[PDB]
Amino acid sequence: ASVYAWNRKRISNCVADYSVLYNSASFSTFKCYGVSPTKLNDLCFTNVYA
Amino acid sequence: SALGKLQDVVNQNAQALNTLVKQLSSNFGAISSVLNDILSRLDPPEAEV
Repeated sequence: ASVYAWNRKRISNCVADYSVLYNSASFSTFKCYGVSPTKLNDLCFTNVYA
Repeated sequence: SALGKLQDVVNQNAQALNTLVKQLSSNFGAISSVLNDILSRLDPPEAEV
């Protein structure tokens, strides 16, 4: 979607492997703010939104 | 209220201990007041701060 109508998807009731996001070189920018990128596989979350 | 002088000292010491215990719940401007949360969430360059 366009940026004025940006699409928000809820992520819930799943086990998430974020290690395929860090180790992928396809992303030009992979920048996390409140959390380390390599600790995402070690934590549990709710209210995940894309 | 006959024994108020001893109870005043006991209440002051217990209140000082309760304040010192309560001060661990404050983050003092950090993202969290729990050290394990910071050490499990962040890389050492920003976890150091």
